[PDB]
Amino acid sequence: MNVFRIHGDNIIECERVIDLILSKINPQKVKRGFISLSCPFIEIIFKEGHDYFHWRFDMFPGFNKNDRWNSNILDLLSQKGSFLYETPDVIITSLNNGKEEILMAIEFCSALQAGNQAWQRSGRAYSVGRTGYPYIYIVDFVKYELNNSDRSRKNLRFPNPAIPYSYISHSKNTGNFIVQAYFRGEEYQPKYDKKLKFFDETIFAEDDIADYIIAKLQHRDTSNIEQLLINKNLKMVEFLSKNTKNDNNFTYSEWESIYNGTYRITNLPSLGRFKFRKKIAEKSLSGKVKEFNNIVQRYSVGLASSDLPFGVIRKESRNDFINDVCKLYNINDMKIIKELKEDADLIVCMLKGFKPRGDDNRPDRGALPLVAMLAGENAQIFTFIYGPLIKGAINLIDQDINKLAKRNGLWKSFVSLSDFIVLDCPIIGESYNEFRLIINKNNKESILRKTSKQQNILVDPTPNHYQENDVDTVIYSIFKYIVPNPPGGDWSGLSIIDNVHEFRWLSLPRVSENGKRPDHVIQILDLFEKPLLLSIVSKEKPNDLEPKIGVQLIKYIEYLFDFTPSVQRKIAGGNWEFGNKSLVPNDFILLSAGAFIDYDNLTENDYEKIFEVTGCDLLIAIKNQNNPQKWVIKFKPKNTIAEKLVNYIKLNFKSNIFDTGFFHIEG
DNA sequence: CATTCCTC
DNA sequence: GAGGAATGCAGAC
DNA sequence: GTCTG
Ligand SMILES: [Cl-]
Ligand SMILES: [Mg+2]
Repeated sequence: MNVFRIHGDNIIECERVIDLILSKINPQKVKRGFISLSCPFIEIIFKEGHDYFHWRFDMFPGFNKNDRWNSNILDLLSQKGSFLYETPDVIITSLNNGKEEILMAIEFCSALQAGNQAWQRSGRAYSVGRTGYPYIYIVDFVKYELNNSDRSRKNLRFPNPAIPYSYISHSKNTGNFIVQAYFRGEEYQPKYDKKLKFFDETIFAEDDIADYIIAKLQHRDTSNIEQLLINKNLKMVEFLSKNTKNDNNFTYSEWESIYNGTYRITNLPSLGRFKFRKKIAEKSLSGKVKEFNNIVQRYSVGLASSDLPFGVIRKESRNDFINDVCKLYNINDMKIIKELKEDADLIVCMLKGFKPRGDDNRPDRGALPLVAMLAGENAQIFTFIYGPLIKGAINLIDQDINKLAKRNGLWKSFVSLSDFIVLDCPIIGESYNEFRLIINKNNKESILRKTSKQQNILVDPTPNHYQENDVDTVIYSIFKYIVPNPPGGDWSGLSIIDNVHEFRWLSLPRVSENGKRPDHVIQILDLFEKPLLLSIVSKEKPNDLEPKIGVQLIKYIEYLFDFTPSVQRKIAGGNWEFGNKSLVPNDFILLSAGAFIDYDNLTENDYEKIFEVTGCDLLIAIKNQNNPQKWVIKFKPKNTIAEKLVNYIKLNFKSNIFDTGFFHIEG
């Protein structure tokens, strides 16, 4: 038998990996249960003809920020060079010789993001990619952005072709497998959207990703599977680049010449046919920012796009660019100028970095990683920042820049990848800008060698304490596996099924005017004459359940019922189509539930007060028993309908697959 | 995490 | 319009 | 009251 561990941000993320495996693997024997109170498992026996295999997947929901688990699995990434504070959605490990070894990192993205949102999470791919551990970025193509007021669809937005290409270039540079894989989203409707007329459906990688995962679990040669996935990532670059105006963006022939190794991104013969022209909003301008931008536009050549936040100053024009920068900011020191004038191409990245109050820009954290993925981390990068800094930030820059990098993820990104950091920033509470020219070359070189303490890691299945993650794991296990077809809902979408169709609402907002998005929505069809939709919220303590949370969960489902579902499909047939017919709330029984951990500190009066405060129809008080390890579940119904649900759960707390022996239902 | 704002 | 620039809320601490 | 999703 081989044992694997799925370390995820939550049980849903862990189960997504199992669903990928199970989509290709048709197992002969499947057994579910818990190895510990926090760790569910799935044990499978499957065969490849005559060859039988026995695997067990132990799931570890919720990553550390020794915070939750006794040791952090993410430490194995920082030991191999992942110096950014980047957490993927899932880490699959193999248990061998009493320790864990990372097989791959997986990140799930609900939509093909566009603009600076496309590279917002590029730090994850850059940092995990330079470790040698594969990084698989799985994105749904496509999901429409909605106007949350009326759920009407906004026009499709696509990332710059350089974003999907950065994964391929990072793969080439690092010798590691870093790829962007596209899964067919329910809203992929090419018959109705003209933007998708030239999309090649061979780019979809559902079968290929499952084949790759299974081959890695089997310790098989993945070279051929990797090449198929890389080719699909390259076809996305072709789809995107052939849909953009060639005048100020790279053509597919240019990307292809870089891909096949004919030229590097900085020695392209056609480099310069468009310049690097950074767009700065008027409201953002201060100090000598506008004149610096003019100096850049005087010597720059465009890198992939004329308006991306970065470009190249070729070594042939570097001396004149440096001379102009020194004349603008009154840099006279001969030692400083000598460092700036090194004979090599210079990549100039210009970022505001900070919002009006001095708070860091989330998308900017992936800007330098994107540059490093495209042109190599060893390339000389000149980072120019012009946004407002709080007095504490400028003080740390002049005292110990690494101390600032340690507290803030954006500063971490800047200090780790810039050879020169130039600030021309307003300081909050001060009348004028502060200028800094930081020769960060030695520091960057040291950071690119920094690795955390080498140590074998075996995450103990029992955490420091049980909290929201554990409540969520228990709620998901009971309602999704123990209690007996419908998908239900979560933060990614709500599905409602009948005898012919499945209706699905995508792009769920966190809140509506009167509602709050439930953690889980459970559909029960064989209890009442109408289907039941049970909306659940999970918290660590009963007092964490906010006032009227139960009423807000129902009002959220009522909000979705006010609109035609995003998509629908015939369960018997297939293929997702756009929503045609509206659903009616009277066709369903809606109930709300609040789940939490309670160690018998709640009296009859306390339960009565929780019901009065939250308005929940059902309260699920969960408590762990240590010897023997068991989850004691106490279901407290508020009314007669919820009591019928409690009886249904108690009667159906039986399973041929799930080991119900780990639970004790008091009532 | 995501939506609106602003420049070419 | 295209699409990068520029925002802020929220939850957890 | 800060950091990050
Ligand atoms: Cl194409
Ligand atoms: Mg992720």
